Amino acid sequence: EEVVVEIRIRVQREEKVRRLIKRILEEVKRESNSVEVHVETRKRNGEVEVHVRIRHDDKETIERLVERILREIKKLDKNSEVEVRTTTKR
Repeated sequence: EEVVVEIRIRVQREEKVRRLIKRILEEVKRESNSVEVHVETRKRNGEVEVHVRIRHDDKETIERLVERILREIKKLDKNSEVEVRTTTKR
């Protein structure tokens, strides 16, 4: 069964969105080329939300990639608000 992870990142200022998306896509590239990733930016009332959806068959790969993404998010902005939603079939 496939694992789907959705990561929502609340960014303070829109100027930091480009580096954040670039860093996240770089970590996905370093993991494997079989990992499916989609990125979506949402702007409401001067605030930006970055939505990352990742699909993969191996839960070990998914959990390793998520933790590495969360560490890279924290290095770019210590006060980043992140919500992670993981969907699995059993």
